[PDB]
Amino acid sequence: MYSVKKSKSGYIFDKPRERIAFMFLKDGTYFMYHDGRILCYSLKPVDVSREELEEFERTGEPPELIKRVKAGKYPENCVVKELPPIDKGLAQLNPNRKCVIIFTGFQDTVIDYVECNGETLAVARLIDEPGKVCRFAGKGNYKVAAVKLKRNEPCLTREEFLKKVEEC
Repeated sequence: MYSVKKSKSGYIFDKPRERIAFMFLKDGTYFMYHDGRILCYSLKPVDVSREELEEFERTGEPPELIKRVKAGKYPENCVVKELPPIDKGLAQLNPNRKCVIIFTGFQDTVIDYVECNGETLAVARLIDEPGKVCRFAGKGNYKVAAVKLKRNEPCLTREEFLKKVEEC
């Protein structure tokens, strides 16, 4: 089943490598969807009602708009972006994957992440320019790698990250 977070900010429905979010932002409700391979989100607000979001919360069935997006039937005014492969250095650990986008202050970013030894190991990449990468290991949330990427803060080298991966 999806986990559900409901707040004044919106509704977020999560699985290890999938997220459906409906965010209450300037002038209405915006949606974002991603799985392991595709990200889709709206450039204009969409009409998805609180009742449909509550029915998703209760039944676990996504709203019809999301089922159409999953089937490749995209609404007007949306962006569709292909995601980079799962980070090869983490692939053996079955990592989680989330995307963060402009709705929450990020240039569109994909993060692969695991918990190991009481620490988060995460690799964040810009979706449009996947060579821009931040490798992170620390006590914070997976979003830390995306923040360091946003702020041009130095991250771990390939070699240091792989050594941290070796210990689990």
